[PDB]
Amino acid sequence: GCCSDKRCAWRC
Repeated sequence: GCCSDKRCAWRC
């Protein structure tokens, strides 16, 4: 979802 893992990263 809102990931730290860099390419599902919408960055919360």
